Amino acid sequence: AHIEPRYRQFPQLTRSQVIQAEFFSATMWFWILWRFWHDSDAVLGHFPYPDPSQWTDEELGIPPD
Amino acid sequence: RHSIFAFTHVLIPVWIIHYYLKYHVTTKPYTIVEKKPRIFPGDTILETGEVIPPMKEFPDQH
Amino acid sequence: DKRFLKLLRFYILLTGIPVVIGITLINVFIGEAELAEIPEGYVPEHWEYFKHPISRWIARTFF
Amino acid sequence: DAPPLTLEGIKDRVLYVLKLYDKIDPEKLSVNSHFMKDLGLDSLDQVEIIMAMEDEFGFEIPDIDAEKLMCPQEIVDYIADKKDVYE
Amino acid sequence: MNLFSSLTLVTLILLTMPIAAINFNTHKFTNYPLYVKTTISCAFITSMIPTMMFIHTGQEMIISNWHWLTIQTLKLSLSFKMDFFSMMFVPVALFVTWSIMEFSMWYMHSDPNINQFFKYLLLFLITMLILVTANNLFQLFIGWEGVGIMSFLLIGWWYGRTDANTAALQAILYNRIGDIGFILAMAWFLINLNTWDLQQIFMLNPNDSNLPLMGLILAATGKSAQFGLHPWLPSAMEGPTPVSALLHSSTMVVAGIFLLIRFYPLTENNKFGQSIMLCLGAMTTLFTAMCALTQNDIKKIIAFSTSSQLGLMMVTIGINQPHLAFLHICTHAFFKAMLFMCSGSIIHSLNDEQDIRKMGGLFKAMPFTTTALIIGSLALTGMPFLTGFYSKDLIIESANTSYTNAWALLMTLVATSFTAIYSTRIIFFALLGQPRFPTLININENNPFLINSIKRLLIGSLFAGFIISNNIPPMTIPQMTMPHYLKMTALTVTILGFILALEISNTTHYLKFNYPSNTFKFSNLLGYYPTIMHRLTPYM
Amino acid sequence: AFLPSAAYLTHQQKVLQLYKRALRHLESRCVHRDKYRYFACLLRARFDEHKNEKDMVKATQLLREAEKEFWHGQHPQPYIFPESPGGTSYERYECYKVPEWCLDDWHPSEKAMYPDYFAKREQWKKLRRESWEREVKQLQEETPVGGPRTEALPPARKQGDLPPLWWHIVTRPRERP
Amino acid sequence: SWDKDVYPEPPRRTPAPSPQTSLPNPITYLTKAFDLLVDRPVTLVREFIERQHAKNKYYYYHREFRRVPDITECHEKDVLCMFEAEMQWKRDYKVDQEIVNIIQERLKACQQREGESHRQNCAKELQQFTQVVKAYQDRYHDLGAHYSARKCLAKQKQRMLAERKATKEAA
Amino acid sequence: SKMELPDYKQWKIEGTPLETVQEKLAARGLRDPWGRNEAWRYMGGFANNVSFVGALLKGFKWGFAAFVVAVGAEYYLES
Amino acid sequence: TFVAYLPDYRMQEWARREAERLVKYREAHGLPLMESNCFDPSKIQLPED
Amino acid sequence: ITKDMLPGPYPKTPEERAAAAKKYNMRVEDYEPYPDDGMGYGDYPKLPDRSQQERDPWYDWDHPDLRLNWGEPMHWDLDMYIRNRVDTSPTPVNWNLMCKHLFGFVAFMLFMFWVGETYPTYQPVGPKQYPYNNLYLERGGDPNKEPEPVVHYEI
Amino acid sequence: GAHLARRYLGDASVEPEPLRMPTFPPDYGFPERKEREMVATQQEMNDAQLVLQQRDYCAHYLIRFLKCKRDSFPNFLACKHEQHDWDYCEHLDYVKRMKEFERERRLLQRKKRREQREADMA
Amino acid sequence: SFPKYEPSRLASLPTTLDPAEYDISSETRKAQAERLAIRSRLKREYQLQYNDPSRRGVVEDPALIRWTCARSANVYPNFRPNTKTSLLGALFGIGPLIFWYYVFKTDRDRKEKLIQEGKLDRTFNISY
Ligand SMILES: CCCCCCCCCCCCCCCCCC(=O)OC[C@H](COP(=O)([O-])OCC(O)COP(=O)([O-])OC[C@@H](COC(=O)CCCCCCCCCCCCCCCCC)OC(=O)CCCCCCCCCCCCCCCCC)OC(=O)CCCCCCCCCCCCCCCCC
Ligand SMILES: CCCCCCCCCCCCCCCCCC(=O)OC[C@H](COP(=O)([O-])OCC[N+](C)(C)C)OC(=O)CCCCCCCCCCCCCCCCC
Ligand SMILES: CCCCCCCCCCCCCCCCCC(=O)OC[C@H](COP(=O)([O-])OCC[N+](C)(C)C)OC(=O)CCCCCCCCCCCCCCCCC
Ligand SMILES: CCCCCCCCCCCCCCCCCC(=O)OC[C@H](COP(=O)(O)OCCN)OC(=O)CCCCCCCCCCCCCCCCC
Ligand SMILES: *C(=O)CCCCCCCCCCCCC
Repeated sequence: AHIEPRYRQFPQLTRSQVIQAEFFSATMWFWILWRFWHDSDAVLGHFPYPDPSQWTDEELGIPPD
Repeated sequence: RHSIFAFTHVLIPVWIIHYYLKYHVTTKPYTIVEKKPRIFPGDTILETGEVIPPMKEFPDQH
Repeated sequence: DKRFLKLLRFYILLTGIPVVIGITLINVFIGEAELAEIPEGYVPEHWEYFKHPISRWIARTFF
Repeated sequence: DAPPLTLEGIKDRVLYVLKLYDKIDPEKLSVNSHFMKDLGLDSLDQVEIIMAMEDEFGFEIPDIDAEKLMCPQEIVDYIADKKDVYE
Repeated sequence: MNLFSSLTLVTLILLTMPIAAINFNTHKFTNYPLYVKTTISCAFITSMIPTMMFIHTGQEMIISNWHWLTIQTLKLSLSFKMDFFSMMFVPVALFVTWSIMEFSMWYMHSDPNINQFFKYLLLFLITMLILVTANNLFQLFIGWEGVGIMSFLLIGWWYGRTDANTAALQAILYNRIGDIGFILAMAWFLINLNTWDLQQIFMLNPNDSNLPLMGLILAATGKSAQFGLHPWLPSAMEGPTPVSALLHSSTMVVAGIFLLIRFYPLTENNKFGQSIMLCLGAMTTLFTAMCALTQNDIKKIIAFSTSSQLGLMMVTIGINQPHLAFLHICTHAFFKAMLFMCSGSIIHSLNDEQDIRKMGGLFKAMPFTTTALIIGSLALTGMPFLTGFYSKDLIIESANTSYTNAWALLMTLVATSFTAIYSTRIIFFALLGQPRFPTLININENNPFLINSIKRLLIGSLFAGFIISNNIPPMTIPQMTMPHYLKMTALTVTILGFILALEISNTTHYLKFNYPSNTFKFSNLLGYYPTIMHRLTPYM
Repeated sequence: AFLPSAAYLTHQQKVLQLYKRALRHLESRCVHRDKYRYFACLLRARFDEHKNEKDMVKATQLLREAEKEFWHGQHPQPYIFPESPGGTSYERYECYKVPEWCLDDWHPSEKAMYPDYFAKREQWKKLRRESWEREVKQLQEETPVGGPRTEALPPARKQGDLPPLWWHIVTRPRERP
Repeated sequence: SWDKDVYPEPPRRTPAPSPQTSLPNPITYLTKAFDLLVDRPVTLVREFIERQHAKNKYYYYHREFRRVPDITECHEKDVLCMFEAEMQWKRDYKVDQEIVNIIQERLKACQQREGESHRQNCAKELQQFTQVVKAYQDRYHDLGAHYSARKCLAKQKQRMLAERKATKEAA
Repeated sequence: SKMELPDYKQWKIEGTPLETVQEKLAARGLRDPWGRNEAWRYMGGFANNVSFVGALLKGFKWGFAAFVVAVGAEYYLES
Repeated sequence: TFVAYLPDYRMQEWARREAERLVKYREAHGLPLMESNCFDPSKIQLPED
Repeated sequence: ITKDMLPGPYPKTPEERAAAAKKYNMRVEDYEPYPDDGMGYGDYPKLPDRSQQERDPWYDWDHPDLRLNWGEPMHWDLDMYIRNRVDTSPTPVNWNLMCKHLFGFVAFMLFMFWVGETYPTYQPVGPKQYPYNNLYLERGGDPNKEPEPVVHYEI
Repeated sequence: GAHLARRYLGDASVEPEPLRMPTFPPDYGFPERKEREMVATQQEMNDAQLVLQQRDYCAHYLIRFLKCKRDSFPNFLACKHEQHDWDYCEHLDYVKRMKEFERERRLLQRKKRREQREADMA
Repeated sequence: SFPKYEPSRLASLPTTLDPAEYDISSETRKAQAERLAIRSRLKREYQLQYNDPSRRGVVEDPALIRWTCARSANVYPNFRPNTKTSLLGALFGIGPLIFWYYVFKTDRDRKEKLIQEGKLDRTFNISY
């Protein structure tokens, strides 16, 4: 049976549309947290950015005068 | 006669278009020109059999 | 409008389908020619310089 | 989509809205309860009733027809005139 | 070679076959939309084999099959280019088109001109695949004017309406003003490089290409609705919702961007053209994403959304990162077609309601549409590890960590904030809160056409960004070293957009009425540009 | 100003049209329905403060500055109902509103596809072509000199007359053809 | 078949298939399916057509224009000789147009065939293209829509007077 | 064809923000005439709707549950 | 059908096939593919100066 | 149809003006023509130059898309003031002030892009160093000649 | 991003301008500094058809990653080791460029101290 | 107090702000009733031809026919040379001709001076 038109009230819900919406919402959060567990680096950062002030004058070749 | 859609829309057009491309297009120069396949060190050529020598051993960073 | 379109398809296909079938049979059974070098002494006809048979017939009959 | 309307449905929905109005009682209200002579209403109340009809059935009644619907049955007849019910 | 070129041409000839089917009809059809939909399904399934054998071998070719015309030095052949751009965009566009037409079998069921509608929409698909496979500028002009004229015929679909006809004439006006620059580009290439073929243009490698690149920027300004030539994309929503959904989200409006992406070996040797593209893209993505925030018609908002994303594409071409821009095309297609299909299901279930101020209560009432609309809005914002992440986050990271205009980069980030603002504006005023629609509820979404058509783009908007960004071979060096405040620039600006727009949403429930300032009056009248230039310039 | 039957708007009609436009632009500004309802009763008190104004100079002046209050306090994009002028569906289906006279030019084989419809239609055409001269002689005896004043058409009076000029008012195409 | 000496194509070198992963690719199964379902019946039909060709074999010829005297040895305002000179010049102009088109086909095919290393590995095709465009610009450019052997001769003579003046002023 | 209406008496505004509006109109001496015409939007199934931070987290529960089960299966799978 | 099978309309197919013959001839013989002079400079007299 | 319902030359006497206002089917006091300057209007009335979009849409018009009647003296630019064309409808913000807002915003943004190009931003790194004389043969250098040694060392 | 405020609000002479740098000689301050080594042969990366922006000093990791992705199809998640090797070596090249910029900056600090000593001594 | 709306030509004045709408004087009543009279006469005379079944054709509009005759036929007898017509015909008849003439003449003289000095890049221009 199709959705009966209703008046000033909440419409009829099929079981299938609600379980599909919940399944794809849970699949979205499964994918987000799944890649967040496997990658964890495309968001936060990959490689440690060095501090240019903490480099010594020996490795940068700065003879003192 | 259940899936004659594919038979009359792919399998007969694949026949016509492959007959066209095989005996009138490739028979003419530079109609189908192909980017040559990407060659890596250590590969084996199917045409000659000349094996490309590999890379130098790496100054290992890790 | 449907009568015009039905008659349009009919009076085009009425000689379209026999000409398409005739061209197909020429291409299968008579067929495209092959380029040969001109023999010594042999002066060809003007219609013999063309590759397709229908082009040869047009050059031989009318042109 | 777009469910077909009847005169009975338009009548019942207009009277259902007019029974949800606080300056109209739901027991004196009939199909010809004239809004000025009977129900003790302002013309401002008439304008609010026609605007509730527009918010109800989802189409704008123009002012030259809004200012003249003086009973619920004229409203039923005008929505039947502009929606072509009982085709 | 034998299989690749075969299936390449079979997809195009297969798509041309239902045009012959509708032109050679006598009867009334046994669901000719099912015929066109099944044609597009099998064309997608056919075209995925050249995609797979390009991912494996890296195989590309040119099909210059049919000699057409030879003007003394210019052998114009029917020349197809099966490169990375064609190999990635043809199955994406076929998939999005297949979703839109299974949407249209439901949404346009009340139409007795359904066969004419599907005929026009398949003609648009054919002209777009002429556009994206063109190896010379004459065939690309064919596909370009084809998408322009089918834009005319589908904007002016309900043709008795004056607004549709006006929007269609407006759309043709802006597209032909872009065509001025496109013809300027073709004229420069014929007079200076003696070719329309792309191969000889890339081989000769011109240096003083300021004039043809200004022509191509004018062409992309006409086609991709950049600033100056934008207002046809707001007006273009007066066509059907599947017309806007297919064309003016994912398929038509990317063609100027796709034109500039096609000529990246010309943009990579000109700092002037890239500065113009960066300035124009940042100007567009500020202006359109600002004008998106203060609209109430949902199709106006999603049109300004896709124009802001096209301005972002123009930015990330102007920073000389073209393959990320093409990834942003192939990313933006899925979720923006899905957001138009969700907005159109809200339109249909509420009996032609396109306004957000008469929505609400559709979280529970339309659960699958609300779910997919939140997913599309999060993919639009740049949620981590959706499809929008793998393009837009890398676009922000490569725009920060490169030689860039500073003010253009700041405008790109302000646009990144405004995206989250209108995304949660759509989510709030459309799905959340309480209902504001009239009292006769005809909320229904139980058709397998609608459910499957949103479902396939939903699988796409989840997985396809990951799948594409790990199946394509790399083309530049990705910048993957940057500090914590600069790697996390995009997500910080996105979350600030979320929180500030939530505070704007909480200010909608307070019982105080404030008089509107000039900011809202400026942005709500679209930045006054359809007000001045449409009343003054036709008068002149 | 410009109306078919009346030649003007009265002061009371201007006040009602201003009240209606003020509530609609308020509902535009005040999106949520409880907030609209609160400011709606506030605006109702604002209009009913001066309900009993017998000075027509004072009433028209309050109307004038109320118009100026509306003109400063309006929204640029009100909510337009879609089938209303300015909407997203106004005059959309005029591409399907084919008039009735095009049925007269059909081929008789596809009139023979609906036999009962055209047999039923010819008696409508018969009733129109007999009622036409009766309603012309109804109009020419009731209309005063120098042309009619209003555009209000008269009704039918006899038991056998149909109202004058009734064809394109009844035989108009539907809103969903 | 065309001549590879006028349309140069290098020896192709394809890599040998190296399946490292345990999953099979779809491309070998689809290549077997193509090579059985499509490549063989089309070849059968083509062999039938080829047999019907070979049952009646006949030939066409490339037309050979023997060289008539050109415009430099034709009298002024003598149409019977400069007619043949003009027809000779127009055939040579049309053939030179197609020569420039052949070198453009070489250039575009080289650019596609080399791919990303096109700027390094097509210097000879680009060099031949620049030379043939230089010769065609020196030979036929700017003659106008009423081009003839007289216009071409006058352009050549003005070019030779410029060359002679530039050489003589360098001594 | 005959559509059955709901009751006009069951839609009462008490407990809804229309009643809060009635209180804030009685605070300065007014009265609301159109409350029960709007009170269905705040009752029935449409009442107690979610906010934005939960409408994001739709599917977070079973998504995180199946995530935990899949992490456990892949960590017991490598051993 | 008639326009489709014109017998080499304005000899363009002949011209391409002749261009193939000429480039095949003068790629083997070490000749340039096209002279910059349409006619032999030995058979052109310049105006003296 | 005949001559006296087709427009003629310029009316100069008041009775010719009265006959012309009877011709265009409007009041004589409403009748105002274009001035006799030779630009080619004749006795055609100078209508108040309003767009057709301004009119009452809800009226039972004769011409529904044009918002126009039978016998009503049409505007000279009636084709120009169709609803598919130029509109004269009132806007909230004034025309002068909208032009000032749009031009000020355009000039402001273009000035800021110009200054940002004048003061470009970058990242604190060196140049991207390439081997083989900064890729000499790959960028199109000739093999017979030989470039300068572009050599980069270890840091 | 503080260096933009050091070059635009402070001075420009002690900040090395990116468009023409290094301006100091590379042997100035480095006794016996060795050259950079290219692992991938020019003929190899010509056969590999790498992009001209991709043909830097560490093209060999990218050649191995592309060979992996060709050889692991249809698995597109079997080449993270090669991708991480290539991205870490690009990280090292980016750090070397940072060290070149910081070398130029500290040598401009050295020249600033030199000229201040000359202005304060003679 | 409030921003007074400034009317423009391309954005006119509203009725509800125009001061002539609140005129209740008797001559305004007479004008509105006479305009009602002529409008009702035209409406009635139109719908007497619009609803007649014996008519099968075009209800001719002498307003529309009069307009199309004014746009095309009545131009020439009322065209008189004065200051305004002669000056606007001089500026808008041959003015942009002179502008584009000196633009294209200057551009072609510059390009010709470049070409016969051999300064212009014309390396692959062979299609003209
Ligand atoms: C069917 C009826 C349809 C309707 C008919 C009526 C049509 C309307 C009226 C028309 C009236 C005439 C008008 C004038 C035109 C005259 C014809 C003409 O000029 O032809 C020119 C031209 C030259 O023909 P030709 O000079 O005679 O022959 C060339 C050689 O000299 C000689 O070449 P050849 O000798 O080698 O060729 C011989 C050929 C005969 O020649 C012909 O057929 C040509 C004559 C027909 C031409 C028809 C043209 C009309 C338009 C057709 C297209 C539209 C149709 C409607 C729409 C359909 C849906 C799209 O033989 C065959 O066809 C046999 C092979 C069959 C292949 C298929 C099956 C193979 C496998 C079988 C397996 C099963 C058995 C296994 C076991 C076997 C055991 C033994 O012919 C064509 O162009 C033919 C059309 C097809 C071309 C290729 C199509 C695909 C191209 C794809 C890429 C390009 C498009 C990209 C689009 C992108 C998106 C937009
Ligand atoms: C689907 C049913 C079809 C009909 C059924 C029966 C026939 C089926 C076909 C079976 C195979 C037959 C043999 C193969 C076909 C013929 C082979 C052959 O040599 O053909 C000769 C040639 C091949 O090219 P060619 O190079 O030999 O000839 C060019 C012509 N000259 C040299 C004179 C200049 O023609 C064709 O094959 C025509 C194919 C046309 C395909 C594209 C159509 C485009 C339509 C739009 C036109 C405008 C384009 C604008 C853009 C241009 C580019 C910028
Ligand atoms: C002629 C000058 C005066 C002008 C006025 C003329 C009026 C009188 C009319 C007289 C008759 C007509 C004369 C002109 C005829 C020209 C046609 C002709 O002969 O063509 C030859 C061309 C010849 O092609 P060709 O130039 O490659 O030549 C091949 C050479 N032969 C045949 C010798 C090998 O015919 C064709 O191309 C026909 C091929 C089959 C049809 C095309 C296949 C695709 C069809 C369209 C599919 C859909 C495409 C996408 C569109 C989708 C929807 C938008
Ligand atoms: C990289 C470079 C980038 C540069 C960017 C900046 C430069 C370009 C600037 C924009 C130029 C075009 C815009 C001006 C014209 C806009 C016309 C238009 O859209 O008109 C719309 C109007 C009605 O539409 P509208 O009112 O919006 O609808 C809502 C409901 N009324 O419709 C109408 O009124 C109908 C009008 C029909 C007749 C129009 C006649 C005028 C034609 C003018 C041509 C101008 C040619 C300019 C050539 C420039 C060459 C360099
Ligand atoms: C200094 O920070 C150098 C980086 C480039 C110039 C400043 C860029 C500022 C925008 C990026 C971060 C935005 C964070 C909200």
